[PDB]
Amino acid sequence: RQFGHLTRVRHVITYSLSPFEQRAFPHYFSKGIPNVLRRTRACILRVAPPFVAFYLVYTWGTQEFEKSKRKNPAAYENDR
Amino acid sequence: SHTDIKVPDFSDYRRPEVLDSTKSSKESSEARKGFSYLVTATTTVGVAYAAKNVVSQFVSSMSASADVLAMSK
Amino acid sequence: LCRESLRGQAAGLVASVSLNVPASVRY
Amino acid sequence: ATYAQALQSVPETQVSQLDNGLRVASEQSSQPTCTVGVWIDAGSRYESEKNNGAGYFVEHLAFKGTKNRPGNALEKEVESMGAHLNAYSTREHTAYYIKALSKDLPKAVELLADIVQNCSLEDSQIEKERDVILQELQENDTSMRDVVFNYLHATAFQGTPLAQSVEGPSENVRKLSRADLTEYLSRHYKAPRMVLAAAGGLEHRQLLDLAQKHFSGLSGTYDEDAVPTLSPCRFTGSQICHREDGLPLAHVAIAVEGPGWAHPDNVALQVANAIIGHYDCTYGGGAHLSSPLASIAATNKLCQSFQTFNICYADTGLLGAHFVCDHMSIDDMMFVLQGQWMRLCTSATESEVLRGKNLLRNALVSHLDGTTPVCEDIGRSLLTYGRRIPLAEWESRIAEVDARVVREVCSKYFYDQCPAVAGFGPIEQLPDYNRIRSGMFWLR
Amino acid sequence: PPHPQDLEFTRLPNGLVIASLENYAPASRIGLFIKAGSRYENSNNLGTSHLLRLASSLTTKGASSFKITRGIEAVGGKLSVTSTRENMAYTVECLRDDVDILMEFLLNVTTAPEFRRWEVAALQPQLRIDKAVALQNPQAHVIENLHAAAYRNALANSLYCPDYRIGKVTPVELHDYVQNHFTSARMALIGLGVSHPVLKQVAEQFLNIRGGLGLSGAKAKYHGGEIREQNGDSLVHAALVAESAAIGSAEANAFSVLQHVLGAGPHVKRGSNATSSLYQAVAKGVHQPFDVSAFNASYSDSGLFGFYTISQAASAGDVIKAAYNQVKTIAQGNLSNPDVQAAKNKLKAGYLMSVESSEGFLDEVGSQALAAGSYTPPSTVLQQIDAVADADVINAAKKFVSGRKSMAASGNLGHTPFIDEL
Amino acid sequence: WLEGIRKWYYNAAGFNKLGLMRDDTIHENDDVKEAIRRLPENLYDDRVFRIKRALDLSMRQQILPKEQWTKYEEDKSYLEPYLKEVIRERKEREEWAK
Amino acid sequence: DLELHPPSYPWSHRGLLSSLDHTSIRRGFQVYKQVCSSCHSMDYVAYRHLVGVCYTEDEAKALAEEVEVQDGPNEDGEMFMRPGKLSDYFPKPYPNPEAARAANNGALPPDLSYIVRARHGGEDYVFSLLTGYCEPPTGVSLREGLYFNPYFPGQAIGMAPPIYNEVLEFDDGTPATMSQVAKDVCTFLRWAAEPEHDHRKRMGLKMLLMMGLLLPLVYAMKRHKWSVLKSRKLAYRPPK
Amino acid sequence: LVDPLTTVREQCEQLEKCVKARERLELCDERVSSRSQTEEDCTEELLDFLHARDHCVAHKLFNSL
Amino acid sequence: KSHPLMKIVNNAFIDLPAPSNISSWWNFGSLLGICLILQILTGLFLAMHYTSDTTTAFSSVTHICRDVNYGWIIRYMHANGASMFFICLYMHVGRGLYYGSYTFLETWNIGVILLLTVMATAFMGYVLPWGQMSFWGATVITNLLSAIPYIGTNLVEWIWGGFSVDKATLTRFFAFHFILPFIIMAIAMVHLLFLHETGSNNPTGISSDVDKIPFHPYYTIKDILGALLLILALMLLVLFAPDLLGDPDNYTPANPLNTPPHIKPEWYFLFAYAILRSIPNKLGGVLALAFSILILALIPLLHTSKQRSMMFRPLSQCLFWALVADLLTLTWIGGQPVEHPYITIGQLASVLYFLLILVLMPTAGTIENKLLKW
Amino acid sequence: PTLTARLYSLLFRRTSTFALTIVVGALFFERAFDQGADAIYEHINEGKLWKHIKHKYE
Ligand code: HEM
Ligand code: HEM
Ligand SMILES: Cc1nc(CO)c(-c2ccc(Oc3cccc(OC(F)(F)F)c3)cc2)c(O)c1Cl
Repeated sequence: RQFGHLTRVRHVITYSLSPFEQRAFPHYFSKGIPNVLRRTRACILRVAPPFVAFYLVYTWGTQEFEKSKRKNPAAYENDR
Repeated sequence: SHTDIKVPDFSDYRRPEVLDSTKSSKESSEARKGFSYLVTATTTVGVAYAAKNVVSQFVSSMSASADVLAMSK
Repeated sequence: LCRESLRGQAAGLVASVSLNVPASVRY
Repeated sequence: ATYAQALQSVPETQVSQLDNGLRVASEQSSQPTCTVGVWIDAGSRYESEKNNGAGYFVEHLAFKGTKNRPGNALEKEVESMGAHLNAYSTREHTAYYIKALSKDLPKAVELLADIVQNCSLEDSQIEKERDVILQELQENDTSMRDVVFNYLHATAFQGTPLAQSVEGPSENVRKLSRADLTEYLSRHYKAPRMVLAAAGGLEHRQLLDLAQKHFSGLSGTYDEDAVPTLSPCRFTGSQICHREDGLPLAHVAIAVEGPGWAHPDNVALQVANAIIGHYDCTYGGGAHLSSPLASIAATNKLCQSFQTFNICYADTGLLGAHFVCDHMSIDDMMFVLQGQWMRLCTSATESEVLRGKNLLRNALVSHLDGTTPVCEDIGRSLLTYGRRIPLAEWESRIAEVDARVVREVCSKYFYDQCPAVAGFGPIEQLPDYNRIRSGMFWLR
Repeated sequence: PPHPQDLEFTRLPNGLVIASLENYAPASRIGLFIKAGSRYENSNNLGTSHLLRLASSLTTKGASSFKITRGIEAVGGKLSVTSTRENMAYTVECLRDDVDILMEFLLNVTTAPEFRRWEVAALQPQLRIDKAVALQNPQAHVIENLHAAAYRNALANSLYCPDYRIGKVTPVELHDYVQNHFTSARMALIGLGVSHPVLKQVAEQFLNIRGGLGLSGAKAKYHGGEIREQNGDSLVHAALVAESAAIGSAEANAFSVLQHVLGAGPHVKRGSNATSSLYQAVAKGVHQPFDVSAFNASYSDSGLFGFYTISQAASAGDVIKAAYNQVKTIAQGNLSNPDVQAAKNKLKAGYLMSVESSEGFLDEVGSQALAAGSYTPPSTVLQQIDAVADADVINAAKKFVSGRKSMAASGNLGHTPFIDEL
Repeated sequence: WLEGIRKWYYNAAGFNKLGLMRDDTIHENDDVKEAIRRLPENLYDDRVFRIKRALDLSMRQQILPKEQWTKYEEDKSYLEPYLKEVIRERKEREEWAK
Repeated sequence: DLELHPPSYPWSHRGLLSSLDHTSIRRGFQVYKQVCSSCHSMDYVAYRHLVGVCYTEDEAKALAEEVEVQDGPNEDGEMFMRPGKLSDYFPKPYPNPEAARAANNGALPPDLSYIVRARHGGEDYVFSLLTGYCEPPTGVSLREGLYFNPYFPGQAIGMAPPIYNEVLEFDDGTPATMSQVAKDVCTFLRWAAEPEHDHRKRMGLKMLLMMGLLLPLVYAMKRHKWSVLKSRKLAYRPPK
Repeated sequence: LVDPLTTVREQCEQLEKCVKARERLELCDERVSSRSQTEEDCTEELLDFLHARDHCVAHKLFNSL
Repeated sequence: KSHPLMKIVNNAFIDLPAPSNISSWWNFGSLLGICLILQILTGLFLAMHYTSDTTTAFSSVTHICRDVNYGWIIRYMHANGASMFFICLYMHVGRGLYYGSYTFLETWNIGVILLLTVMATAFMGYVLPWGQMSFWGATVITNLLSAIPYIGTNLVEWIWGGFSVDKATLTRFFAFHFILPFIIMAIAMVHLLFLHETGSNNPTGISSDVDKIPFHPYYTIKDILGALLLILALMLLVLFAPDLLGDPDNYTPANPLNTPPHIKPEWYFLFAYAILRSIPNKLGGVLALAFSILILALIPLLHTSKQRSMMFRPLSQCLFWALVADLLTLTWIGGQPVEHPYITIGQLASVLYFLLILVLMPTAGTIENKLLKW
Repeated sequence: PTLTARLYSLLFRRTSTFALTIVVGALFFERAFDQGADAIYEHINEGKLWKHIKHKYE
């Protein structure tokens, strides 16, 4: 399957411009950073919870592993 | 009609030097091309340096080690 | 092919094939 | 009696001028019939966004009777005297011409003056031609060559006047009122910006006195800052791809920035264009054809037709080629074509240049056969070159063009240049612009 | 201006005409006109002309198919083949310094074609192309039909090969056709921008092929009748004619004037054909886009005259009748002297113009050199146009309205009349 | 109510931001391919362009202005009536071969 | 089953571009040769390896000829001792793990070639062990031959505290303190474990500057190419 | 001759957490050392100290060298 | 003549119609390649100096690092390259799972295969230097087969070629480790062959035949840039943090008499080690560890959403990242000793893993359709 | 013309010259970069290297 045999497309016009006739990095930060921030905005509620969740359980489980390796309770305990 | 079809405005993305729709492009093209072909040329120089360096290393891998040379004396 | 401009329009037939000039149905 | 000498016996076209500006131009032969017309620097490059499609509208109305001959008198008077009357508009030029019998010359010259000067522009007629042109634009819409060419103009000259079609946006045609047309006419049909050309059986000075008779009465000078100036039009490397699969064949036009009516290269460029040539499926040549592209195209059926072109304008042009082909041959046609451009650029063989030279030599001479040709030459020659040019001069210019020159000249305009590409139809195969652009330099 | 030259003339021992205008152009145009059109195709070797037309530049005796194609293009010449229903016209172009090579190449193609089976067989499917390329014009069909409806034997033949014959044409049939029809008694050599001596010298030496007509044409037995191809185009094309008079008779002239009285064609661009009688008579009662004009065919053997209608879907019935009534009321004699005197001007100019450019001129010189014996300078023809009385016109119109009828129609023919409904 | 949740989720899926209708995103499969073939010139050629523009958007990583977004209320189910048939025919064709 | 992790002592070679201190390597070597060459093998180092790091060829060879190494077999098929040469790998303290154990309290002193990389924390560890020796706190007694070091895992090391103040004296005559020794022998052991350290980090920088140069250049070409696509406009034009 | 370390240690085990840990080294020390047959040790608290100390120690010991 | 005809086999490299909108997540296959070729090239140059004999196996590696000209670079580039490959692999698999690409069943399954082979190779590769972790890694890992009933116990000894992981093993492990990369490279071509039957998926999950662009020059330059970054990423590790992803125990020569304190396989395996350690039963652990990788084969049968890609699938979208986070969790848990609370978090993570893929994610997809009136 | 424009028509126009340029430029580059970054490293690590403490033992 290649150009000519892909599919049937009707009544569409594509305008484009030579790479030498146009700017390589148009409105880079101008239009970029906002689009980036909207993009981050969009997905973050879907992405982050699982990882925050990991962050809680990690540190919890580690500090917790550290408690259990420390000394037991000490007001006269190995005797009395 | 097919003549209602007017090309959209690319002055948003254009290169400064070709913004004036009453000024001939033929000047700037000289610089415009050169500029972009430069990026390529440099990239190629850096790449060449890079390659040169890891090739010869991998090659040197195969000449006698300081181990073999120790006895060479 | 498009249609409209017909005002005493059809030619009055000569067939003409050639080497160079594209084949013409004069008249 | 050689071809070298044959150029000598050519009547040197005679050219006079009026105090009111109008240039008078004529070529005399013993021809019993003759052609005489008015040529004018007006059209869709001089037009602007709001008034686009008016030159066309005027060209339409011009033959629907004048003030001195109302209704269809202007028509009848020319119809009944045997002679023929025609006109055309382009992006840079406007022409109104009459083929007549020699004896009719004085009667002819008069009518033209009437058509140009005392045009009616009937308010009921405008609404009649409006309906015409609106349907005239539907015709073009199914004439793929025209569509692809207009596209090529659009995307090659995008954002300028040249990008404008001669027919104009269907909107304008339906909203142009007399006011616009009359203003256009009065502002553009100026006597210094016009030429009266004639060729055949007539003696120069006969025309001149008729121009003094009927054209002295035309607007003979101009006001200060109203008769406008022409802005150079920026050529933009770009692509316009009307993908319509329902259409049987793909049309594609590709071109780099030409030099303009001005430039001396336009000889070597024509000689070059002649080397790559032109072809369509009814040619007898087939495989044995001299143009590698033609012979390849023919043997392999790459296309059903292709032609190279050098469209010329004031300070710019379109230099390239057009082909019509099957929805699976586009890439190949393109590749062979660009291949030829590059091969020319880098290594044009000596004899194959001499082949072009002669082809062009033939082209111009067998082009200037009749009166209708020569009058049209003389009419435009003055509007562009500022003079008419001798075939013996064109010959000198051609005889200097050799391999080195062809190479330098093609390499000048092709080698590593961003081209303008218009594609209409089942063009899914038409190469990507990044790729096509790579077809303009060294080799893969 | 330069000083006009005598169009020279010779008629060699074996009836072969030679003509030459030495007009000192840089351009040299040489034609060899041969009586080998469709009319000389028999009921069997149909299409052989049409193929023979495409067949120029196939390997000849002295020059290979390559040599021919590359050789001409090496100097930028041109080899054209121009077929009438009656006359084939092998016409070459080039710069006046290459004349002998274009001459040479021409004589090989005409006198020494080999027609090799493998070339001839590989050219065949061109017929398919060149045909369908020409049958783009809905006219071609109507006109091809018209002749086959009108005549029977000779001129009934189509200029393009019939379908069933495409591929079936044998290399022997070309040998035969050429040998039989490319003969001294059927050939005229016309030269423009070349001196007479060399055109003689060449024709004496290299064209002197056995000059006895190998076949002769028929006498075009006129039949008359109608062919109707229902094919559902947006428009309807329909031509209606009758038995006219042959070329060379002052009675042809009458039809030539009668034509320009009824309809010539566009004279003024975008015009409403104000002076055109037919167009104006059908520019009434029918509120439509439509077209009509006067068709006038004239051969040495016979001739056709009538009108061609490009009407609407349902307007056909109206246009073809209304155009007819208009001719009828000319046969009845409603024709003022101004109408004859305009038409005489249209024809008088129209003629002079058609020989303006070297391309037509040569075709007319050849045309006369074959159809008649000699060249007849414009003045005599212009005079003959004036010699035509106002009687002969109305008598031609009478000969039409009375004469036997031929009709050829294609399009959607639901509202199109037949000869008996007319 | 459910019709609130559906309305939320429609906007959450957010193909609308790309000017797509639901039946534009349907997983290509024999039934779907068939349905699509059955579509009329317009309904097809539209789908063509909606997807063609949506992909281009996705390539630039941008979306449409809030105004041109596909609206829940106005979201045509253009491919549904065709497909249901294609299915039912196949179910019938199985039922028969049973 | 409780463990004390080492602190982050800041070494002259700590940072990403920071190289080893060859002086401190030079000193550190002497610390090995004097203090530990008698229990700790460093099987993967040879005198030549020192040449151009912290010693000259002559110094190194002189450091070789100082020691008797075995060779043979000779004509009579008998092994015989000879002075060391550049190509000799550092002399071993024992013939085998068993002799090593039996000559200590059943504890085998591990090979020091890769010790810095063989232990978590590295020099920061080794330093902390070497210097961190202290007293067993109320509750902890030990076996004889076991010493208490809080940094060792299990806190019972078999190693006799190996450095104290002025355990040797340095060629350059630097203050032969304890902590000044540990530092130097660690800076040496680091080199021993990773002779490439200096060069590696030099390459690192070149790679950094290079990626720094290229990675924009290329991205730029990518965008130069993709421009044609990123800029484009589509137009739906169906008729009726 | 005296060791840069053996100073910076004294100087370090001044800081509040060092004395605070060392304190509970004795506080846990009573716990263990006062009772009869118990099997506890103050290792943990010794290390608690030593860490807090050596963090400091390391922060500056190396300036002497 | 020219060798002209099968260069026109690069219709599936040059004029290959690619989707216009594939994000950087499609950049990964290229990189997996780069990893395979890099690995092979370096590996060859290591095999130039390495020796598979227990007595010299350690000693060789060291000679490579210390005395072989630039050996260390090659050795580390190989060792971190190994990791890069695995990152690239997990990214690459993730991609498929998120964009539904697993509908390309063959390509997908061939992938599932590839993964297992690479795992297999990389496992053997790690034994070759004959360090503490190299040995005990093999002893611990291999031994698991002797959980398979009846035959496993023999099977293991047939693998080992003896009664313990020994010189007998180490030599064959090198032989296989040398060969497998190639089998992987062959499989790779099949993997590709089956993909370009269909061409690539795209983020939207909507057939891109309406809008294709030639792989060159667009996706070439993209992939060069993509490679450049993997190169940076590798070279950072190699030149700054050469031991970052490495275990120190393996810098002490193997000793069958003394087991290291905290035996763990190298990082990219950890998540499955955790899942194995979740289950109390020997065989249960083994089969769980199997399913843990083999379920990739089940994935395509578990798709239920009428939309192909998760792009327009909110619920799924979360559950996925939940899966990633759970894999991260299990990866951390697998690194820790089996003590509280790690064993419980291990449990819950392990059960969560299979609950997500088998129960939840398919339901999410169903509900998602209910919500879109499907 | 500007530096880009002249650079184009002088060095980047003919693919022969373009490559030669890359060659020459790579040759000149390499030494410059090597020598530079080397000196930068050698400064960054001043006094610590055998080349800095060499002179002392000869
Ligand atoms: C297929 C992808 C490859 C992977 C994932 C891989 C993985 C590994 C790993 C993890 C190691 C241990 C590295 C270390 O800790 O030092 C290793 C070592 C080795 N590999 Fe590979 N390898 C691959 C390909 C190859 C190939 C093709 C060869 C030979 C042609 C090869 C030969 C070796 C050798 C000789 C060693 C031992 C040297 C050493 O200890 O570093 N490898 N491999
Ligand atoms: C040797 C390891 C691998 C190599 C070299 C490899 C190579 C490739 C390449 C080059 C592509 C095309 C580029 C791309 O779309 O990313 C691809 C696509 C794909 N691979 Fe892999 N692959 C590997 C492992 C895997 C694995 C483990 C899986 C799944 C288990 C897999 C499943 C896929 C799928 C589904 C696609 C197509 C998806 C799409 O086009 O978006 N591959 N592979
Ligand atoms: C969609 C898509 N498709 C393909 C191939 O169909 C590729 C792609 C591009 C280039 C490729 O070139 C290579 C280079 C080395 C090894 C390789 O593999 C292997 F191992 F040889 F099979 C492929 C291989 C695959 C790609 O990068 C993308 Cl983004």
